[PDB]
Amino acid sequence: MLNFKPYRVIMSSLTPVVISGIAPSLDGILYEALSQAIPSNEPGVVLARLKEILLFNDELGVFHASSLRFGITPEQGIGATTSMRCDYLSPEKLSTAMFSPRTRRGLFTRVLLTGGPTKRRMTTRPAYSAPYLTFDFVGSSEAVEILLNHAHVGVGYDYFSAANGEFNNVTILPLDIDTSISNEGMALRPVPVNSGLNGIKGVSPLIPPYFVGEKLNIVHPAPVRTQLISSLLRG
Amino acid sequence: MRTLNFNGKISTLEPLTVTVKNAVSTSGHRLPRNGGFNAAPYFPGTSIRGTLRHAAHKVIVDRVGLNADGKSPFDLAEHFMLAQGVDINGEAETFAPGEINAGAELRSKNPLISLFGRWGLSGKVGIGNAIPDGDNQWGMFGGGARSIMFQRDESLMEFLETDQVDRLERLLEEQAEASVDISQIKTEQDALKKAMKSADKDTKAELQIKVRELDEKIQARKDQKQESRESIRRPIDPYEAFITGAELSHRMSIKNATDEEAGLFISALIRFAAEPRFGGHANHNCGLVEAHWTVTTWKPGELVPVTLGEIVITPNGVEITGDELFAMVKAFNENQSFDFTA
Amino acid sequence: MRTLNFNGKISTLEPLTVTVKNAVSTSGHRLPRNGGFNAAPYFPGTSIRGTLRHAAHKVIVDRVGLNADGKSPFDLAEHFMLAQGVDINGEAETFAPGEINAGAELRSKNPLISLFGRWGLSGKVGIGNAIPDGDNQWGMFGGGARSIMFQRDESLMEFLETDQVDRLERLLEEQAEASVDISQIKTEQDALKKAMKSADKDTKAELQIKVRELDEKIQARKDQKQESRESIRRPIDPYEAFITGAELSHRMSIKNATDEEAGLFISALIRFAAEPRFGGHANHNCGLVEAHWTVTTWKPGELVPVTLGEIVITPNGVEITGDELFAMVKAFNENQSFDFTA
Amino acid sequence: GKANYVSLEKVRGLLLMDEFTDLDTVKVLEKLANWSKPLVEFEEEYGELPAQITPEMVTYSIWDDIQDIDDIRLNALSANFIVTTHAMVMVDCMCNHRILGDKENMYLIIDEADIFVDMLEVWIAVNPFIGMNVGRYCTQWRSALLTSATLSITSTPETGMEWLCKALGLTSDTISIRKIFSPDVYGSMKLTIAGADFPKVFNDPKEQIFSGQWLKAVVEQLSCIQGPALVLTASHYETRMIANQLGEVSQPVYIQKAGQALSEIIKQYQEKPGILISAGASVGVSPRGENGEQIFQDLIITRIPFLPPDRMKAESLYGYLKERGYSRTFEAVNRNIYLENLRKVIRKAKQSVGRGIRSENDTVRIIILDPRFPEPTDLSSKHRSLEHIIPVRFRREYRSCEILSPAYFEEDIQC
DNA sequence: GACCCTTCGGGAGGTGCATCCCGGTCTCGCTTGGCCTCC
DNA sequence: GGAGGCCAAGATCTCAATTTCGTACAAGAAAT
Repeated sequence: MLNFKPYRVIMSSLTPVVISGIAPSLDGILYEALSQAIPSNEPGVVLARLKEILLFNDELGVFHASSLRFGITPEQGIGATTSMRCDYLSPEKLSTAMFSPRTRRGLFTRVLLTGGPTKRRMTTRPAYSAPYLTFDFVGSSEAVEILLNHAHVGVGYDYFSAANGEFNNVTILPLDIDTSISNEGMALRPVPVNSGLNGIKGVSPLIPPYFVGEKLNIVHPAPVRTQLISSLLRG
Repeated sequence: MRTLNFNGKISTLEPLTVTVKNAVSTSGHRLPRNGGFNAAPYFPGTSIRGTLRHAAHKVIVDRVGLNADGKSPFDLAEHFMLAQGVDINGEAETFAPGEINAGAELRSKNPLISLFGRWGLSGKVGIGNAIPDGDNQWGMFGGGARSIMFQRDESLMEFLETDQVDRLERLLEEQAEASVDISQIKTEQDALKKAMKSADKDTKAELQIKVRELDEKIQARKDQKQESRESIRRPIDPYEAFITGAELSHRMSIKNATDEEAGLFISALIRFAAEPRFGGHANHNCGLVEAHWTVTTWKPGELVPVTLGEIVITPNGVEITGDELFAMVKAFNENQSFDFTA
Repeated sequence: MRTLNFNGKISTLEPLTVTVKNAVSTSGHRLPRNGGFNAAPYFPGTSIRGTLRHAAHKVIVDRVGLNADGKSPFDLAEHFMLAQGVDINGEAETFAPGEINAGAELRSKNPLISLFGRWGLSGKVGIGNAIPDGDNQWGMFGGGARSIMFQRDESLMEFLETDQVDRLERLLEEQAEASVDISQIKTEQDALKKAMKSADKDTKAELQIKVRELDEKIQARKDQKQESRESIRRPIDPYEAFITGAELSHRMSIKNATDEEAGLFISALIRFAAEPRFGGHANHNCGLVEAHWTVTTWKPGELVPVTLGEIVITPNGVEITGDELFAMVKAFNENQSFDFTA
Repeated sequence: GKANYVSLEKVRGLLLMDEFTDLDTVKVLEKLANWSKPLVEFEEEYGELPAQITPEMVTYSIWDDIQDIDDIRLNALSANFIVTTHAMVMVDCMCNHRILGDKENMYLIIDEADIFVDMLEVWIAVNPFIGMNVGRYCTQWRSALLTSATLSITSTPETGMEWLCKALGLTSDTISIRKIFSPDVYGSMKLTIAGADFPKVFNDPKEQIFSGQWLKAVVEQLSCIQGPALVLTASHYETRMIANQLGEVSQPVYIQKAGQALSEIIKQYQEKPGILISAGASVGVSPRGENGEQIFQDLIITRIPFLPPDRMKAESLYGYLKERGYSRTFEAVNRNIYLENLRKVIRKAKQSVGRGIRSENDTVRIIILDPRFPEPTDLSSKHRSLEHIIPVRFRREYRSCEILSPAYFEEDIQC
């Protein structure tokens, strides 16, 4: 319960952003941030508190929080990087000080790092490295600024583990028109199909967290969307 | 159950470098950039997270100690569960995927797994990238060359018999021959790179396959060398590292943390300060850091940070500040309920 | 096993200089820079680490014993593996990844390889870069100019026969004519290199060719100089060095150092103190340093490290103060179970 | 001070006698002998100011002290609302144990505390962290209130006031509050900033040479102004070069000579508003008219007043951190001092912008001719903090601004 | 026992010569059976 | 004598290429 204004938030991208198929929505970032602020893994309370700082579309069931849109400058644009998690089996990790390996003839059975359940996992994931990430939302600017600046939330995938999509210099600027759900009929967020907004068909829950609950048919924008930083700051 | 946000600065005592497959190309070793070569590099949060997970694993093993037999109680399966987080024996609590809050029993019984998750169980410790604050805080360090020891100092030739001064003469003649051959082979290779630039497409694929034949010829010339296999007078490629005394901003956070899990994290930080090394090139002492972390938490029921204390890691010592941090550390130390096992 | 951090200062007795292929360019000799052209130069940890590794190799050669007439009982492969970590034979036991206690037997039998590492074996010793203390403290030393000995003082010309005098005449006339021709060619070359700044990529190819051909013209013009290939009288480009008395903060670490390995390291510092030379330009006595290190060990899990002692290397001697440093040195000197052979 | 920084034993010098035939307001001569009271009311009585300037009354007790000066201190102390200078509050705590005794009768209110800190590091220096001292002083009183119009680097309290949290040594636990109060509707403001393309201010900064192209651009934009304006240059040297390059085509150009007094040019400017090029100056002043009105619709900040690099401070702080034992490189200390100087730059430019608006009806056109001021579109510019000079309530006008020499003003097809 | 009265102008370079060259690594992110020991 | 435990082969290939932060002013003292 609070007055809500249409704001656009633009953050300087520090890390490549792993997009999990559907573009990361600002409501999901805010739901992680409120899941931390009030420690809660229960979705209901975090959703309730998110409604206090973000506008929620009852007729659509979605938050007024547009999906990620990369802000590309004339110097740096959207780039194709690989977020690469590699297991590092250090000589200290492969030592008897930490564990008792199976022994034969006093020789310690070496770990098969090439293949098998004890291999060196080399997980490469497409990531997009653009200078800025911008979201549009209708909500309380102070609360969202506090969350985005002093909470451990990133954009994309596995920021809580891979620190992908770390951002800083969060700037919130007021908008004149609500471009959080819709823009000239083009969906700017995961919306239900019945909304009549045209986009890319997919299967996902509408409200965060986007990995729980029944995954229904939705229309979501292009996972990678780019705009000039000048056009984003035009407002 | 408080979300401890640690925000703070890592000052680089000795250059901070990391090798990443995408960042490193044939052009040379570069830090991850999140853009082009002009962008500001970042030390990945993955390397710091792995270092702190290894430190936490060392803390856990020391707290558990060894058996009466002098062997660690952890087997390969438990060791990989605590270090890498992946189940090797196929024996793990496969919680329902729709239950965000699952594993409370395992989270309580294993605080290491709680902080740093396993597969199928989300972790509670989120480590961030060490973001530099400046504009010119990185550079080409290391490199140099592997000078031949006997062409630099002649005192070292009074300790070799003639049968080895002739093996030295033979290895240097082999090195010079091989370097000349490899030089001309690389010259032909680059001319082929030029013909790929042309890409007239008549026989481009064959030009690529003959380039591959040429690399094989490089490996053949470099197997003909029967005294040495690699040229010892090697110019070492520099690696990109953050400059000495680089202020990198770091955000870490334990979400919904028990006093025991937070205490385990602080003990991992305390043990990590024994060898505060991030990243590689430890031969050049790279990775030595001193870092101060302001431990804040969220006020119950509001969006306000309250500062609980500071964790100042320095070569002079670890300065844990704040009574609640000490309470967390003592709570983790004193709890005789952890069973770091199946 | 203890983790020893030698934190200390390298004071400069004579300028400390090093030519790293990365740092230097056609603009002149520059010290390796701390990440940027307008940055404080640092003395690379690579040069210090190589000097200390060669000092430790000489320590080992002395400790085993110079038999025969001074020939050491080690082959060339062993000397290379001990001093540069390169195995020319390829018989070095490559530790396949996943090998538990990788090289623990080799580490126990070869303390030197354990300290300074090898390929596939992590070096316990990490020798950090020497960062200067305070602005300036670097300068363009060396320099000067070659002058013809016989044009400086005429007395030496009484030691030259007539034919040698006419030889000097021809040599100087040749030097003058070659200088004028080469200088005109170089004026064309630098005008061309000024045309680089108008950097149209399509032209750059034609300019690199049209400048490397003019440099081959320079080489051919020099090659027809019958008397002297190179001009004898020529200004020496100065080299960048840390000034005399410069204070360079140095950090060295030995991870999990046994008393034997740490004793080997302290003996390497002792023998290095005999010739405390770092870098090059040793013709101008560059590199002579006096360095003092405070050895601090850090038991993991302890909030503070304890000070084992202080190593002072000075022209008047080596002052190793501390019960634990002497213990390490005696233990290394008294352990007869080191195998440095293949 | 001491009355109007004067004495009482030797007032007889400026009594009636032939030495000076001031005459005019003869009464003052006989009343001032027993005018214990301070400087200000001297003006309220009369504007004449005879016997030439008498700034400190033809010298008085610069450090020689006066007799029965205590009575003025008592008149301050028993008086409820003590008004002093920052000078008295620091001499009290550095010079001698305590100049002015206090125990639950006194309450520091350090207004414009930003410059109370920025000058603190000049007294001797903050090389030994002298700041710590004054921090205990604020604690030692019942409560110290540090306020300023520029007591922030960012619009966020806890991120921007951390230079106060880090210089005086006062920390969140002992900090009563950390807040920024900005009005929303206070005045109006059109922003015009020089872009990246704009000619570089310094052809070579070290030896302080100003590039001629930038001079030509600055004079061009100055002459294009159609009304009275206030040009806040950074150095009196910049004041002199800009005055030299100007052809006085505009209404009278008033120049602040190196080491002059601003208020004389202020009252030179009230009689005939025009173009006033006054470097330094400011310190919380405004060329307001007589009844009070914005008499300069334009305010030209030629360059952000970037503080010179101070090797003395770098080497001193490195010395103190090397004797204290902190293992930080000299380059790290250079970066820290550079960041601190950048913060003081932002504060100074916030004062400069504050010189434009002083009333709710003021409408100021701020002209930034510096090519290093961050463009709205260039969010990755090095000096990204420097838009915090603009108040939050005009940040829309920062985002909707006129750029004189913008860059990359084309349309990129990879949108 | 009180001041005097503070000088000009010269004239400010010329050359020479700006090196040679090394020598640029291994890897590895998977599974399977064959062979070899061996509980 | 069936369980580990180490070691060699499986045919193919994608692609990308760099040149230097910030340059001052005040006002105001019961002093170190």
